[PDB]
Amino acid sequence: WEVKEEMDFPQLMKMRYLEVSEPQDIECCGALEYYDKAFDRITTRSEKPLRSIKRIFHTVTTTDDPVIRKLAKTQGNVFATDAILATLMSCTRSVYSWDIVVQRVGSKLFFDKRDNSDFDLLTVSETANEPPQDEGNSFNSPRNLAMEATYINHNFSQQCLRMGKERYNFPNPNPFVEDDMDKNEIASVAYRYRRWKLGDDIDLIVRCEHDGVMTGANGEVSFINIKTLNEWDSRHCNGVDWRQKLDSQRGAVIATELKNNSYKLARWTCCALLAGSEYLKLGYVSRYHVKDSSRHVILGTQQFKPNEFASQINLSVENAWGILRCVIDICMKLEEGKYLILKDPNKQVIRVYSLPDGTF
Amino acid sequence: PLQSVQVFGRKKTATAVAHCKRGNGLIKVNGRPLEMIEPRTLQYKLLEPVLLLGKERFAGVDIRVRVKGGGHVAQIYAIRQSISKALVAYYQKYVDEASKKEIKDILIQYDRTLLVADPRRCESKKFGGPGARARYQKSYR
Amino acid sequence: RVQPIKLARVTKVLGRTGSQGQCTQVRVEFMDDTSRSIIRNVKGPVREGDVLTLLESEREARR
Amino acid sequence: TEQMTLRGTLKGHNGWVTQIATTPQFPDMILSASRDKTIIMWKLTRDETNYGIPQRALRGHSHFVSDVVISSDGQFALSGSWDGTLRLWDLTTGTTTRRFVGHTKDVLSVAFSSDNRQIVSGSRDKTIKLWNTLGVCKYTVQDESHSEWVSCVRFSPNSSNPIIVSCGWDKLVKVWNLANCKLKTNHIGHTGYLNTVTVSPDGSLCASGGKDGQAMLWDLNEGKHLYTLDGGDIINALCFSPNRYWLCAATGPSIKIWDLEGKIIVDELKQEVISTSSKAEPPQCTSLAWSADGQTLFAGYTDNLVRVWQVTI
Amino acid sequence: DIKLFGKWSTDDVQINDISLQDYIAVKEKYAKYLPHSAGRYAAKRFRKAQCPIVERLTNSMMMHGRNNGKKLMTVRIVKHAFEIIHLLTGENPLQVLVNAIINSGPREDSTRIGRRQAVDVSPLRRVNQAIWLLCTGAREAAFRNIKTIAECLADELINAAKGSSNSYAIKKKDELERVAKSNR
Amino acid sequence: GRVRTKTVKKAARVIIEKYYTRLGNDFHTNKRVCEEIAIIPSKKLRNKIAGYVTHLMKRIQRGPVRGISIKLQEEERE
RNA sequence: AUUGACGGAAGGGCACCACC
Ligand SMILES: [Mg+2]
Ligand SMILES: [Mg+2]
Ligand SMILES: [Mg+2]
Repeated sequence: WEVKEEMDFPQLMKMRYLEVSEPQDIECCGALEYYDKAFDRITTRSEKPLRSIKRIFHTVTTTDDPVIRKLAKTQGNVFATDAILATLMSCTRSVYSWDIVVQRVGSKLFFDKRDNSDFDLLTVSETANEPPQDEGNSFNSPRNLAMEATYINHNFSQQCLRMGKERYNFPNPNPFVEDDMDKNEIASVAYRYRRWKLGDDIDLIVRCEHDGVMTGANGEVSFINIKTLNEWDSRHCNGVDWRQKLDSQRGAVIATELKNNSYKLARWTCCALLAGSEYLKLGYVSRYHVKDSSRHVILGTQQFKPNEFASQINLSVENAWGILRCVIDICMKLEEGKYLILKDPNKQVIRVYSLPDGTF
Repeated sequence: PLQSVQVFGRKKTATAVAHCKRGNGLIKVNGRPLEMIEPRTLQYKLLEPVLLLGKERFAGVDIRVRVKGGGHVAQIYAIRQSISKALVAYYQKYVDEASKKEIKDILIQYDRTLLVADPRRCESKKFGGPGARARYQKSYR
Repeated sequence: RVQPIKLARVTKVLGRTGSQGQCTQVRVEFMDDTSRSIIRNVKGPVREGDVLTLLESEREARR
Repeated sequence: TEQMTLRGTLKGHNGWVTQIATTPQFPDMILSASRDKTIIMWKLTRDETNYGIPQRALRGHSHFVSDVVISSDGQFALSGSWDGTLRLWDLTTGTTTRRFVGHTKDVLSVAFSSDNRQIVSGSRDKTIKLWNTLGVCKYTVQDESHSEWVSCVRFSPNSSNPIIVSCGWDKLVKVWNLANCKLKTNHIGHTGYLNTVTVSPDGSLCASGGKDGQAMLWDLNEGKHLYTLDGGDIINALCFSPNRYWLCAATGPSIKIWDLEGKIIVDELKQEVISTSSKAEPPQCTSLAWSADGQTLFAGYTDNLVRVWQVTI
Repeated sequence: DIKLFGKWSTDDVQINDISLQDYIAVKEKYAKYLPHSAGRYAAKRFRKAQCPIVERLTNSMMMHGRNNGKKLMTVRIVKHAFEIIHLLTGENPLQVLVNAIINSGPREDSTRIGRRQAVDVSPLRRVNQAIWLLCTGAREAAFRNIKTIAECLADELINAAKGSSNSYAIKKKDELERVAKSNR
Repeated sequence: GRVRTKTVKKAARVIIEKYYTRLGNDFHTNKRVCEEIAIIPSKKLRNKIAGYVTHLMKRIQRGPVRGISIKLQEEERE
């Protein structure tokens, strides 16, 4: 194992390259499904429980994914699937470590998923004042709270929209993304291929996410994303009650979640922005009562524009794209050997490691 | 054939009594249509029950309101409240209670005053000033 | 010429102050530095959870 | 193996559930009387989303409804209230037919005869008065009546010695002979006020309970006292079971089911743990009702709910 | 789909300032057909933050004592000002109103302790101050002049929402922050 | 103000000491008992006395309150 | 030495006939 590139969050704070044209499209694929306004309008004092739905996992690297593999080698040299540039676009916000694999084989610069002491699962309360103890195998332990959080954004995603109704079919099918056998539990989740200019052959073939579509008040296609939070043990991290405040002081709840979860919200915001979706839907999920997991209730959903909300997470897309360009610059000197980008967990500085003999 | 309810609605001194019977989607206040009541600035206040509940919920009834007392704005708030309460009471008494619950939740969620009366009334003037709380100007020197 | 503005969430309201009782004292937590809970004086009605725009940070209150 | 389970709740009330009633004619409809001054006639749509749905409300009285009972044919209900009146509802229309207006003070309980020819009530003015299905107060007992309130008055569905069993807040169970409306047997056992009295379906036994937390079984043929069982808290309601030889009771927040052959508690139905902070008492079960098949137990409660306990095998 | 005055949508507004998110009530539950309701918002504290922002703008226009109680007039001048805004700019008037509130609110004041030490400003109080400044700017621009109150209100909060210094509210906000910075 | 005066508190205390066996933690049954056993000249005073009686019976369960002497002392065998 | 009143004394509380 070799050490190649190391940079702190301070350098990323002052890195910028505002060269992002209006994005084009390459191909859009994946059947969509409508939503229910009654499930949206569920509010505090009018509860509704959270059941379990079956999520067909569709996380795959670009190379193995057949739709990308029949388009990556044809044109373009810089490639990055969805929710993967957020790692490089949330460096100054993150405090933990993530792992990703950028392979500079020839002129190709395609990102891929890799695991080295960290996973892709949701991270909760990572950068908060007075962080949670996370000791042993407690209810608030990191892997188990993360597993609970991933449970929620897998189930409620498939519990807010009218899944049982006839799914609208886009013209192109999603090849090999849960298409080998029609399990009939294939969700509304569609994927777009879009290309935009950022620099030296950085026409980025990029996958997108659409967690559903919502019919307009006048009636037309309007894509949406469905992602949700989770409440637990309000005394910790200087929390606030959602069952008493969501109806009339929801702004404070958003404020304290932004204060508590910053890396996570930026991670979501990146995805919701690059997908070009119309509405971002944030569901509010809380435990039945304190100190009791495996039971949750959906306390409401809020609609905000993915761009306006990007302005309200004090995130600049300019410096984000610039730190992306600068990490590609730091990954331009490297060679055919791939690079596992493992940051330093205890002291947050970005790092990467060239893989010996193609280490995976 | 006796399917009819008379329900009222009050805003300050105004009192509108809506009579709701079986029929074919007609709403008339003091013999005039609902879109011809005089303060046409506040027309959407009168149209708010029909615009929240739709037309099919009203397309099986005949509503006829008779309003008396109060001023113009108080009269149309009474009309609003009486139409909503009349439809809710007709639904409760004559079709089912689930439907009553659904429409009462829609109306109450939008605005409580469509089914609960505003209990405010004018206060009594006192002998120190021009009104209830105000007092005449006091002079020194 | 001066440092940029900051945002701060009110954590708890300590009680009012000022000669006529106009201002109220709160302790705010910054939304970026995630530390340094400082006491600030705020004019107008404030309750817990409110977000404040600090035109000038790093200045502590009367207390 | 014959314990019960919680099969679902019946939301839709805005007060305590003071009484629940069923009928053998319509196994898909129960009546629940409450403190939101309305009675609800339910429709049992036994599905996943909701066990029951409020079909039709009855909104006569001006105070809490304190009892309710369905006739034999399952067409006319009879309710008593704290405003001092009785109402004989017609279920199909949902409106009342007769309004009994004799009682001065709050009417704690109402009962029907087996053949629904004459009705009886009991109230806080320490009188037990009979009526008929037309609306006139026939005979109001006053001699050797209860010295305090009357809280539960019931008939006895049995041909031989048609009697009226009653109990009140003077810690006495009185057995009235209906043919002459005269007192026949006076039971003196209880040491606290009596909230309920019940008669066995087979017309041999009677039960009584209240503040003292104990339930006493009295023979109705010879006025003896068989034995006495002990519940944890205040017995708010008792209810025998038609099919099985069981006596159920609502002791505080739990429901105890005493067998009547081995005299052991077969089950103690407890609600689930909510409000985990130990700062408030749980809601207390207030009423009990058995379906005619005897496979379902409806339990009124204090959090405006009606829970449905289903027996298993 | 509740549209203000029947024609202005309300789900595509954007409160770009996190501090004022829960005081400028314009969407999802606060949508209404009219800026008129029997309020009861001055009953308890903070309850007037649950009032639609157009009804607050309407309420704060019944001023100077010859226009007290005349709410139907202020409702129609708000309606006409919104139509003028949609003609001039080319965007939803509710968005322009919300941006005028955000830009026109002072965020650092100076209170009298004595000399006037600087103080921070509550979000509800800066919403109050923004509304009052826009209303009085419109009011004093339409007084003794051939322009009408609808055009003056429109041009006032258009110049506010764009941020220029030709509005009155931006001048007052700048003056308040200027004193509260020179007198920390 | 919601601060009960001496008449309400003293009446409530005597009602409890003499009729503890007939009061639960239920405001309405307490109200009916206090209107049977006392001669209260109004309906607001009846309601205030029954409310304080309910609030005190919700304290009798959690230990002997200073001021009330009842038969509950006997069952404290310890 | 005590009770009242007063102090261009020293601490607390209250009031849109006081202020903010
Ligand atoms: Mg006047
Ligand atoms: Mg003019
Ligand atoms: Mg003043």
